Amino acid sequence: GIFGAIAGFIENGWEGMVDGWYGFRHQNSEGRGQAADLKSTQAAIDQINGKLNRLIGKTNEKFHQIEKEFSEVEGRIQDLEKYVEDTKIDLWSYNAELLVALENQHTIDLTDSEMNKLFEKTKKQLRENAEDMGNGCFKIYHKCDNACIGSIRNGTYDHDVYRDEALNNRFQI
Amino acid sequence: GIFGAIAGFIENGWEGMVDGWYGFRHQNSEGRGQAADLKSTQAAIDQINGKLNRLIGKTNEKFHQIEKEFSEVEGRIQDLEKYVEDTKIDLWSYNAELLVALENQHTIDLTDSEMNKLFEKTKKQLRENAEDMGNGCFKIYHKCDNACIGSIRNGTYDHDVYRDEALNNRFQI
Amino acid sequence: GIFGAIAGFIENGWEGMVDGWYGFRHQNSEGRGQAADLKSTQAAIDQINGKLNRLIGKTNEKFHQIEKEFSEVEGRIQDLEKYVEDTKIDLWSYNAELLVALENQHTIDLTDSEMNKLFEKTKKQLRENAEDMGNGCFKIYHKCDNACIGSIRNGTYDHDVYRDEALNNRFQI
Amino acid sequence: PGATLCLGHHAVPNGTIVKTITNDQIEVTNATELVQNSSIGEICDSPHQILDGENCTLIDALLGDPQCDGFQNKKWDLFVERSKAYSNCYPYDVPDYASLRSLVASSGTLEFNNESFNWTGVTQNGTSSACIRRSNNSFFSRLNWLTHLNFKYPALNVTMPNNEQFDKLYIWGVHHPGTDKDQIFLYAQSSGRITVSTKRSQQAVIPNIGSRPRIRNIPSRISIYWTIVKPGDILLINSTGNLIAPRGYFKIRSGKSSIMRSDAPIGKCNSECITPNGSIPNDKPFQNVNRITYGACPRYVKQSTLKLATGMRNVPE
Amino acid sequence: PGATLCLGHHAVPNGTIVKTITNDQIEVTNATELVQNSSIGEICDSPHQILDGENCTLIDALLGDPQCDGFQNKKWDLFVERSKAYSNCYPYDVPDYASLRSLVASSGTLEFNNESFNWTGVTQNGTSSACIRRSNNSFFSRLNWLTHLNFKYPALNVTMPNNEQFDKLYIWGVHHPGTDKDQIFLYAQSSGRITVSTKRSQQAVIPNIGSRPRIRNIPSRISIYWTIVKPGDILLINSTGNLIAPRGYFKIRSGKSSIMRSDAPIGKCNSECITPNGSIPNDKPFQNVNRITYGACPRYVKQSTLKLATGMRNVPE
Amino acid sequence: PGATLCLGHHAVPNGTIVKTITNDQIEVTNATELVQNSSIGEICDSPHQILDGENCTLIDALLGDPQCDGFQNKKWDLFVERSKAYSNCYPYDVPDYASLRSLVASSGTLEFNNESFNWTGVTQNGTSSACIRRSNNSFFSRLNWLTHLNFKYPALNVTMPNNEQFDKLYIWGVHHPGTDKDQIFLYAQSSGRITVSTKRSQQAVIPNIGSRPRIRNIPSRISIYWTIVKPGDILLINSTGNLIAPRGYFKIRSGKSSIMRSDAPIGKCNSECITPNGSIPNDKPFQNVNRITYGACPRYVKQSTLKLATGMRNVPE
Ligand SMILES: *[C@@H]1O[C@H](CO)[C@@H](O[C@@H]2O[C@H](CO)[C@@H](O[C@@H]3O[C@H](CO)[C@@H](O)[C@H](O)[C@@H]3O)[C@H](O)[C@H]2NC(C)=O)[C@H](O)[C@H]1NC(C)=O
Ligand SMILES: *[C@@H]1O[C@H](CO)[C@@H](O[C@@H]2O[C@H](CO)[C@@H](O[C@@H]3O[C@H](CO)[C@@H](O)[C@H](O)[C@@H]3O)[C@H](O)[C@H]2NC(C)=O)[C@H](O)[C@H]1NC(C)=O
Ligand SMILES: *[C@@H]1O[C@H](CO)[C@@H](O[C@@H]2O[C@H](CO)[C@@H](O[C@@H]3O[C@H](CO)[C@@H](O)[C@H](O)[C@@H]3O)[C@H](O)[C@H]2NC(C)=O)[C@H](O)[C@H]1NC(C)=O
Ligand SMILES: *[C@@H]1O[C@H](CO)[C@@H](O[C@@H]2O[C@H](CO)[C@@H](O)[C@H](O)[C@H]2NC(C)=O)[C@H](O)[C@H]1NC(C)=O
Ligand SMILES: *[C@@H]1O[C@H](CO)[C@@H](O[C@@H]2O[C@H](CO)[C@@H](O)[C@H](O)[C@H]2NC(C)=O)[C@H](O)[C@H]1NC(C)=O
Ligand SMILES: *[C@@H]1O[C@H](CO)[C@@H](O[C@@H]2O[C@H](CO)[C@@H](O)[C@H](O)[C@H]2NC(C)=O)[C@H](O)[C@H]1NC(C)=O
Ligand SMILES: *[C@@H]1O[C@H](CO)[C@@H](O)[C@H](O)[C@H]1NC(C)=O
Ligand SMILES: *[C@@H]1O[C@H](CO)[C@@H](O)[C@H](O)[C@H]1NC(C)=O
Ligand SMILES: *[C@@H]1O[C@H](CO)[C@@H](O)[C@H](O)[C@H]1NC(C)=O
Ligand SMILES: *[C@@H]1O[C@H](CO)[C@@H](O)[C@H](O)[C@H]1NC(C)=O
Ligand SMILES: *[C@@H]1O[C@H](CO)[C@@H](O)[C@H](O)[C@H]1NC(C)=O
Ligand SMILES: *[C@@H]1O[C@H](CO)[C@@H](O)[C@H](O)[C@H]1NC(C)=O
Ligand SMILES: *[C@@H]1O[C@H](CO)[C@@H](O)[C@H](O)[C@H]1NC(C)=O
Ligand SMILES: *[C@@H]1O[C@H](CO)[C@@H](O)[C@H](O)[C@H]1NC(C)=O
Ligand SMILES: *[C@@H]1O[C@H](CO)[C@@H](O)[C@H](O)[C@H]1NC(C)=O
Ligand SMILES: *[C@@H]1O[C@H](CO)[C@@H](O)[C@H](O)[C@H]1NC(C)=O
Ligand SMILES: *[C@@H]1O[C@H](CO)[C@@H](O)[C@H](O)[C@H]1NC(C)=O
Ligand SMILES: *[C@@H]1O[C@H](CO)[C@@H](O)[C@H](O)[C@H]1NC(C)=O
Repeated sequence: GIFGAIAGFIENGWEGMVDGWYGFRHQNSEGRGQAADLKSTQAAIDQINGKLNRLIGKTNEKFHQIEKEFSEVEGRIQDLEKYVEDTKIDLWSYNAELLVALENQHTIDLTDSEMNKLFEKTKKQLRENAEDMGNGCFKIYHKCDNACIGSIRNGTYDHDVYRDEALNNRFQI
Repeated sequence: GIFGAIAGFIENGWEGMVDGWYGFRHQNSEGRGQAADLKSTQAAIDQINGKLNRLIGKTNEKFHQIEKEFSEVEGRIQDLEKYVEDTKIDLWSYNAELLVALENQHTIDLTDSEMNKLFEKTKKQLRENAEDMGNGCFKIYHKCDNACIGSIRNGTYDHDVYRDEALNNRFQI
Repeated sequence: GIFGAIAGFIENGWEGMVDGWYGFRHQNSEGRGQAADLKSTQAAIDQINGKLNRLIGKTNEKFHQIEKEFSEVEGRIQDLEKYVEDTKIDLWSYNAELLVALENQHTIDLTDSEMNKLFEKTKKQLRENAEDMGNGCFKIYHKCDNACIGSIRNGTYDHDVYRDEALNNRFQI
Repeated sequence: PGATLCLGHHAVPNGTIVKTITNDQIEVTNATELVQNSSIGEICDSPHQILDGENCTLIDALLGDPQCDGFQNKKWDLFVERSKAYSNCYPYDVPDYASLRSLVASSGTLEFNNESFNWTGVTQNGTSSACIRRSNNSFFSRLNWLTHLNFKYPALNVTMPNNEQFDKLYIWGVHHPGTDKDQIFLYAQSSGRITVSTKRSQQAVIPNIGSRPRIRNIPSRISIYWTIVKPGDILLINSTGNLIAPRGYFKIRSGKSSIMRSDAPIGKCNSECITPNGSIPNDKPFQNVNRITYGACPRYVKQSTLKLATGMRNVPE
Repeated sequence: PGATLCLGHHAVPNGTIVKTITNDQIEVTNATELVQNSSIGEICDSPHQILDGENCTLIDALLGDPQCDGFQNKKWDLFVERSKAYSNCYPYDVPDYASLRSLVASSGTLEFNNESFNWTGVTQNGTSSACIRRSNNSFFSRLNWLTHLNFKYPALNVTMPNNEQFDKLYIWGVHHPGTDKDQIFLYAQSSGRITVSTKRSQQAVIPNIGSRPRIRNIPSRISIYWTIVKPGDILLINSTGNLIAPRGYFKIRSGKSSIMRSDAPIGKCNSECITPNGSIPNDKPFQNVNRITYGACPRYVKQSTLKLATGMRNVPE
Repeated sequence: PGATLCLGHHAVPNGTIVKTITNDQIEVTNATELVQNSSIGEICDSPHQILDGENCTLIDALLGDPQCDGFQNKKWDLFVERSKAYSNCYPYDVPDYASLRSLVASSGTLEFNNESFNWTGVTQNGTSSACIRRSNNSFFSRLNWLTHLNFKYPALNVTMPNNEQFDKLYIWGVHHPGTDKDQIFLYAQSSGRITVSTKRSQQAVIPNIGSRPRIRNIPSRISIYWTIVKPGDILLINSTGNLIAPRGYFKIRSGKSSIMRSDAPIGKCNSECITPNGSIPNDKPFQNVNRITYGACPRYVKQSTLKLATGMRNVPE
């Protein structure tokens, strides 16, 4: 939420992208296609797995404790045993509630962040050859076939190769 | 703070904007004016109300507990009753202190975020027709009367209509 | 991490920058050089010192409490004294663990933020006279001697002075 | 020509300072207080059932001190004990007083059922000038002071089965006369002895003859004991003197009842959260009014104020 | 012509609702449950050493109620007491029963070492029809009922030094006969008295003759006491009647042992975390199965569910 | 031509690994330790008032064991009890020893005021070879061993009003002789009895004659009791033998005092936080030195180290 990509300038997600969490859809003279981006996907997954590693399979051993159920009325000492336990449980229940709310806000934000980083990286790569359409899409102002699109996805696109063509198209009248 | 708009590249707030939290000021050939942006304002308010919903009107019922004031010296059991209560109060006081510090940092950041999102949205909308002056303002390189400014605020501005005019003005010598 | 500058689009840090946390390296017709940016450095330091002020030198006084070691087996009351203390220690150990994990994530993010803010500020300052090379560097499309570079660092660069020269170089064929 | 379009945010002339993770004083446009710091100074009589002890402690209302006769069989969610309270019957003590007070407080009722114990052989209904009811010598309403009959006190062996489906709470006592002369005058023998048993318990008490510092001119004492009897179990009382006999049992319940020490007046008003200082609003999550509370209450903390930002950073012109 | 390149993220048709700091219901692509809410309903016999008390409470196994003879000298990590348990020996009580139960539970062993006390002058091995072992009148296995010998009960003054390098736990008792007739018949004198001392302690008990409500037709009682003797210290027993003598000592250890009340069957399975409802998986950090636990367990909380997002916000087409 | 301007951040060749929400090992440029893990091994004598018990426990200094005479009337913030401590007076026990120790520790003073009790009829100042002071038979300094006078011990009925504006703490005891011969020799009658009462309390004790395992050749014992007397109240002592009489009262205060068991030497230094291991610096918020602390101390946690990042992520060349 905090970067404003997911549920933001990206109108919605793609249910048909089943091999990654972030990716690219293109249209060019050869067709229209989709490819997952592995690095952004892995970055988000690794961070979420980091949270899980802290929370799952990490329990604490306790042995003999105090009694917590009572068959006879006793007064002062039993009042204290009950109060100690009730106090403990409320503090742990608070910790658990807060942990989940904080972690979840952060998970939504970090996943939004990874979407934003990939968008920004792509934008810089394209230099003067494309314009940001405001919805996560770039209009690319030159012929850009499948190999060309692939070079952008693979981070090997050479903006200089297309710059003359793109500037001519962009700054036309 | 973390996005760097509020108390950042936006020099200061506007005390004269009383009908929203974020908005637009313009100058054009017809005058100078101000309009609140409702969507960004509501987004910030809704998130803060979300925090309030978690904190306000949500108290826990407790009934018979332990005694917490004592008229006679007793030793061991009373030491334990006092220590249990002191321990509880310090843990709750810690939770309360941390909650406020964390929430407040986050509220400052989310409000900064909403300012930044509205700025970014506007920037993209203007495409090649305006330049970022670095202080939250755009220099718009074409005649842009009240209806024109209104179209930008309302998200219906058609950059193509003005592009020839703007490029001629921008890339002049 | 969340802005994607440090350990992100900035490939690595500079061990040779020993007079600040953020800064500028340039190359021009007079040589190549480095200068720390004081304001961004101070902003990061001040925030970290804010955390330290909350944590260091702020301990709580406690006096007579309960016993916590025992030389004889006693049963019920001693079980309760031990359980109260064990409960307390686990809750404080949890608070300490969480505090460090949360603060550290946030410290990494705020320092990433300050790097990003300085990059964005510089980018806006340069207007149409430079292009973002995607790795934290700007290609500046005009002669920019030491005084010129210094004006950018000092926030006094006048983009209008160089604009004709830069546009001619940028939009060449 | 062209135009300029500037993005911005509001500010106020009257911002509020809050604390954050990185700064102890940062001004925001608005905030709200999370610590309730005041009471209206009265304990609202709604929505919890309040019982004002007035001059009577719960234990005095239990035993049946004459000035507490109005309390018979009453119930409460919160029994309020006043600092002005005082006893005006036969002087007594209760070993583990705090526990009897607590269990009765938590049970939340003074409902009492009389039972017909067989006290053949002794004189019942002993009275004292230290315990006046309606201008006459009297005694605790719920207790039966047994004395010799015709200068004999035969060994009592009295039984009372619990054939109910609920538990019974029995309150009884042992009299410690101030002199041997008194012991003989009351019980017709030099040494009394009391054993109260069930199938799962036994309480044996030896009277202690001797002077204590006089209370309202009385050097003797009564020590109060209690016994809970489950369904299917049986109360057995064995005494050869000095027994202060129960007249029946109290019902013992479970639920949300308690007791609080406070001198705040009871008001005709409605408030969920009670403290000894008075009722407090419960909208805020925390409070620094009192660590003692009853009902749906904010949690007690040490801070006098905690301000939650409800607006952005305030950056005035 | 040219091309379009759009950046995007996945979505699912079946998102899950989670809570955050700013919204109580936001849909994400996936989440995982952090509260364990179920048990398989059996207490797995591994990896902790389980001892099923069956018909015997720990105290009955300690004293040596005949039906608990199978428990002699056994050890446990977790002793499991069943609600069906019952005593079938001489009726007894234990002042501070909860403490004796706890210290024995925590010690985790019933290892018993016999010792040769010098009971010259009295008759040993008293038996009762209220405590049948192998169809004959018997008694607690670990206790020695002493009675008169030739109508005399000489004052006992018996010593037992701890010359070991470990502590000794002694269990002993006082008999309260139901009548004077019984007192005389057993102990040949009207009043018994018991003092058990060490260098650092003394426990003096006066027998209380009198009828209690009959248990399995028995109006008398035995009260059970315990004494710990350190190395270099000495057990001293002084009695003139009514002593229920120890036959030796229990070893007392320290470690991870405990006791739990549960009616869940023991299963042949392996689970680290035990609750009275049965063993529970311990992968999740929290659980709402029971506040009573033993082993490496999730922490008990009040919530029935807490969903941790494991995916981004879900924004369907 | 033109120019290049690159933005960047520093790095160090010696980064430190910290934990975060999403990664258990990430390197930053600098960090600081939040867990204090060491002590200098001495308890600094400043700024709290330290009283080193040396050979004396607090209770021995209270009663007035001869080797503890130097402690008379002293005050402390922290009384330090040494493991080497030992008693060298008449052997005694204190029922609820831990409570007497605690209340005296918390009061923080041994200030004692003598009072002139009326012991007409008996012999005062009884001494013992088990309690040597200045090479002569003596007794606890604060206690008065009463014995027969001319082979009579008349029933004592002695009063002492508290007409002060502060509470009085009385320490007294009961002597348990080892034989009937001793009982008669000391008290001139077979059975003693002690009742100590106020308006709001009564403590009745029956002496127990009999041998205990000898301590420093002594088979008898004294049991120590205490009584607090409020202003307007009165101490009443009734005895027919075996009374170990108080000589006056201790003042009882409230404040920040305590007691700690430690063998760490006292040093001439200044440190706010004390643990049994020695004083520890209190700059860090947490510590793993000891769960036992006194003063302004870091909070005890289980972790041995918690590193707080004080720099950005370290990304070396
Ligand atoms: C043991 O000593 C106590 C303390 O002296 C004796 O108690 C005192 O007994 C006297 C004489 O009966 C009481 O005097 C009365 O005082 C009241 C009220 O002030 C007055 O109205 C009467 O006219 C009478 O003078 C006195 O109150 C009482 N003092 C206390 C503290 O209780 C006690 O009698 C002695 N025990 C024996 C068995 O002798
Ligand atoms: C004091 O009172 C109690 C209560 O009445 C007396 O105990 C009762 O004694 C009778 C007569 O021995 C017992 O009767 C027996 O009952 C059993 C089982 O129901 C039956 O099998 C025998 O044939 C016999 O009838 C009765 O159980 C018993 N009641 C209780 C509650 O224990 C007690 O004897 C009296 N004490 C003295 C010293 O007289
Ligand atoms: C009941 O039994 C105990 C234990 O046997 C008796 O106590 C013992 O009494 C003897 C004889 O007086 C003590 O002997 C003395 O030992 C000391 C130190 O070792 C020595 O210096 C003397 O010369 C003398 O021999 C022995 O210490 C003592 N043992 C214990 C454990 O206290 C006790 O006397 C018996 N009670 C009665 C009333 O007979
Ligand atoms: C509670 O006890 C006080 C004190 O005895 C009672 O106040 C007395 O009331 C009578 C009748 O009005 C006056 O004559 C006395 O002067 C009062 N005594 C004092 C010392 O103030 C009060 O009535 C009792 N309250 C109830 C409701 O029983
Ligand atoms: C635990 O006690 C119960 C109750 O006495 C025992 O169950 C009895 O078993 C015998 C033999 O099969 C039956 O004849 C009885 O009918 C049962 N009694 C009842 C009331 O069910 C059981 O055997 C005991 N368990 C162990 C292992 O000793
Ligand atoms: C504390 O007690 C010990 C043990 O009695 C005392 O140490 C003795 O000191 C004397 C005099 O120097 C020596 O002759 C003994 O050999 C010591 N005994 C032992 C066993 O070491 C010590 O003096 C006492 N401390 C104080 C200050 O009273
Ligand atoms: C600021 O002042 C106005 C006018 O009195 C007031 O209504 C408003 O609540 C104030 N803001 C706060 C909450 O500080
Ligand atoms: C300040 O915030 C609180 C809580 O959101 C709100 O009730 C109040 O109206 C606010 N004041 C203003 C002037 O917005
Ligand atoms: C005892 O007093 C009560 C209460 O006034 C009365 O009802 C009862 O008749 C009296 N019993 C006897 C035997 O005097
Ligand atoms: C409530 O009463 C307590 C106890 O007397 C006192 O400490 C506190 O100041 C009171 N608080 C308020 C807000 O009246
Ligand atoms: C969504 O549905 C699929 C198909 O049944 C299932 O495999 C997947 O786990 C579901 N996602 C979740 C975890 O809700
Ligand atoms: C949902 O998340 C959990 C934890 O990461 C994982 O085990 C499970 O496979 C996830 N489901 C899907 C469909 O990704
Ligand atoms: C007492 O009974 C035990 C257990 O059967 C037996 O071993 C021992 O010989 C008996 N002792 C005497 C003196 O009868
Ligand atoms: C476990 O048993 C407790 C106590 O009887 C009961 O409250 C709870 O419902 C049970 N929980 C489960 C998951 O079976
Ligand atoms: C890194 O090394 C230098 C030189 O020894 C040292 O001064 C500095 O403190 C080190 N950084 C840290 C704190 O690890
Ligand atoms: C590491 O951080 C701490 C706390 O800010 C500081 O005292 C120390 O000087 C730092 N070291 C360096 C080399 O910056
Ligand atoms: C008792 O001993 C004390 C302390 O030495 C002394 O002052 C006092 O005179 C003695 N009293 C009597 C009556 O012997
Ligand atoms: C302090 O003493 C305790 C208790 O003996 C011991 O466990 C611990 O190791 C000591 N800690 C330090 C840092 O000396």
